[PDB]
Amino acid sequence: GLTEEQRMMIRELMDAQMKTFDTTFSHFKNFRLPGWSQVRKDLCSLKVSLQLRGEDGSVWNYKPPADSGGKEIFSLLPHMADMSTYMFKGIISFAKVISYFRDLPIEDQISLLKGAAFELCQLRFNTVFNAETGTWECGRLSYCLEQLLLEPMLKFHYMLKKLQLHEEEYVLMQAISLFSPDRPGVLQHRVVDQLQEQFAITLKSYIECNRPQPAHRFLFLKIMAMLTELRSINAQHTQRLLRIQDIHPFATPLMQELFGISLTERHKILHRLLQEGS
Amino acid sequence: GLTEEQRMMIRELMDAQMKTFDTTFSHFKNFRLPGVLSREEAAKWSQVRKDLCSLKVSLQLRGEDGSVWNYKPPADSGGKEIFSLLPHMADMSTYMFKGIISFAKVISYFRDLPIEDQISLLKGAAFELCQLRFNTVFNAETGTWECGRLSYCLEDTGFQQLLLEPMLKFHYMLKKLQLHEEEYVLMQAISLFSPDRPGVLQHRVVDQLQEQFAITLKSYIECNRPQPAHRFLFLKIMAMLTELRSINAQHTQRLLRIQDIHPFATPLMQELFGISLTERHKILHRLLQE
Ligand SMILES: CCC[C@H](C)Oc1ccc(C(C)(C)C)cc1NC(=O)c1nnn(-c2cc(C)ccc2OC)c1C
Ligand SMILES: CCC[C@H](C)Oc1ccc(C(C)(C)C)cc1NC(=O)c1nnn(-c2cc(C)ccc2OC)c1C
Repeated sequence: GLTEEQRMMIRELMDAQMKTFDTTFSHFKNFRLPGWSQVRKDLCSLKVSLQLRGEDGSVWNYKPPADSGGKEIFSLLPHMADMSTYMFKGIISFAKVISYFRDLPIEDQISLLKGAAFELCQLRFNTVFNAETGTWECGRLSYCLEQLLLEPMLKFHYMLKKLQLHEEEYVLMQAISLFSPDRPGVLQHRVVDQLQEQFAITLKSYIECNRPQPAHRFLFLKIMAMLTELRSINAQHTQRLLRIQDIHPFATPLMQELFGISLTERHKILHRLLQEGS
Repeated sequence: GLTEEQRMMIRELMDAQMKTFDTTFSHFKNFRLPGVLSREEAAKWSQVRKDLCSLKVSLQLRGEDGSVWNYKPPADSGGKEIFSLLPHMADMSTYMFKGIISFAKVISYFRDLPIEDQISLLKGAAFELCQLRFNTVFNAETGTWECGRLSYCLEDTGFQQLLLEPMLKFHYMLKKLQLHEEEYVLMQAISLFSPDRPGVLQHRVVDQLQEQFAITLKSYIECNRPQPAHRFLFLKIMAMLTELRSINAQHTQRLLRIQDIHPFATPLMQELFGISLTERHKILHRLLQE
C-alpha cells in the first residue's frame, strides 16, 4: 500500500483541487463574445461552436464563420482569452494552497506558474472533455469541435482521455507539471527537483496499489510520456500565441505577463494574486 | 384594363410602400435581445401562459462575417422565462409601426383626414398592416419570417396543431395565394381605411375611400390575372382581411393581459394599447406631424 506521507500528499493535492477548480464554471462571468499558414491550418482543426445554456432553459448557440482569409478566424480568441484567464486564476489558487509550493521564493513561484500555466490548464480541460461528442463541457458553456487528430493539442486530449485517469492521477500530473525544476527563471532547482521526484514516486505507488487490470499496464510511464509531450505542446502553442497577439491583439493583461520573454516587476498581476489569500 | 384614377391610386400606394417598407430590415438596429446565461392574479397569470405558448419561435442572427447566433427559447417552467423575447418583439413592433405611420403619411387620401381620424385609423390598423408586411417575408416551407439578418423560425410545439392558431393559419393561407406587391399594398389600404374603427368620425368618407380601394383591387385582379383560375381571389383576399381584424382584437387583448402582469411595451406601443385623442397619443401625434 501507500506510505502515510504519500497518503497525506495525495490528500493535500485532492483537497487543493476541490477548493480551486470550479467544475461548474459558475463564477466565469463578464467574458467577451463574438460581435502563418500552419497556424491557420491548426486553427481550423480546433474550430469550435459555442453553446451557452441559461438557467431558465434557453440556449444561445454560436456557429463560427467559414475560413474566408480575413480576420474571421479569430472571432473566438477574445472569449478564449477570458476563459484561459479564468482557468489560470484557479491554477494560481491551486498552487497557493499547496504547502510545498507556498514555501518557495516568490520569484520561483512566479517562474513555476509561468512555465506550467498552459499545461495545468489543458489538464483541467481534459477532465471536462467529452471524447464521444468532441466537446469541452464547461458548465453552462459548451465548446464543440466542428484526420483532425493530427493537431497535437487535439491528439493530446483524445489520448489522455483514453487512459481513463482517476482524479488522483490528474492532480498528481498537475503537481509534476507545476514543480518542473527546468522552467526559465527557477532558482531552487534541487528543491523543486526533489519535490517533483516525490510526486512522481507517489503517482507510481498509487497506480500499483489501485490499477491491477492489464489495460493499465505501463500506465505510469504512459502518463510521464504524456507530460513530456504536453510540455512540447506548451512551447508550440505559446510561441503560436505570440505571433497571433502580434497580428491581432487578444490577450488579457494577465496573459501578456505570461508571454513576456525584474521578475516581480514584469508580473505585477501574478505577484499580487500570489500575495492575496483565498 | 384599369382606369387612370385606379392606376394613380395604385401608383401612390406602391410609391408609399417603396419609401417606407425596409424589406431588408437594414435600419432595424439597437434592439434588445434575450440575456446571456394572489387570488384573481393567479388567474391572470395562468391566462398569460396560454397566450404565450401558442406562438413560439427561435431567433437567428446572421453576422457580416458569416457567423450565426441562434437563440432557442426556454420551456414554460412557471417563471418569467416565458417573456424572454418580448423586449425584442417590442423593439421590432415599434420599428415596424413607425414604418406603418410613414406609409400612411405619404398617401394623400390619408393626409387629408382630420388628425384624430388619422390617429384612430393607425391605432386600429397597426397590427394588421404589420402582419401584412410580415407575410411578404414569410417562408411557408421553413415556417420562418426572414427579416434580413434576423430570422424567426416556428417551433414544433404538430402542424395541424399549429394551424389551429389563427395568426399562423393566416400567414400560411395568405402566402399560398401568391399575391403581387400591388395586391399586398391594396390590402394595406383597405385595412388602413376601415370606417368601423373606434374613434373615427368621418366614417362615410373613410367607407367611400375603402370601397374605392376594394373596387380598385377587384378591378386589378380582373385585368391582370387569367380569368377563370382567379375567379374568387378578390373574395378570398377580403375574407383574409376580415379574419385579420379578429386576429387583431384577439392578440391586442393578449398584449394588454401580458402588459398587466409583466410590462414590456415601448412608449409608442403604450399609446397604441391605451396605457382627448391627441393628448392620449402624443408620440403618434408627433410622428404624424413631422
Ligand atoms: C474552453 C476549452 C478550449 C479548448 C480546450 O481549446 C481551444 C479550442 C478552440 C480555440 C479557438 C478559439 C481557436 C476556436 C482555442 C482553444 N484554446 C485556447 O485558446 C487556449 N488554451 N490554453 N490557452 C493558454 C492558457 C494559459 C494559462 C497560458 C497560455 C495559453 O495558450 C498558450 C489558450 C489561449
Ligand atoms: C418578426 C417575426 C415575429 C412573428 C411574425 O410574430 C411573433 C412570433 C413570436 C412571438 C413570441 C415573442 C410570443 C415568441 C411574438 C410575435 N409577434 C409580436 O410580438 C407582434 N406582432 N405584431 N405586434 C403588434 C404590432 C403593432 C404595431 C401593434 C400591435 C401588435 O400586437 C398586438 C406584436 C406585439
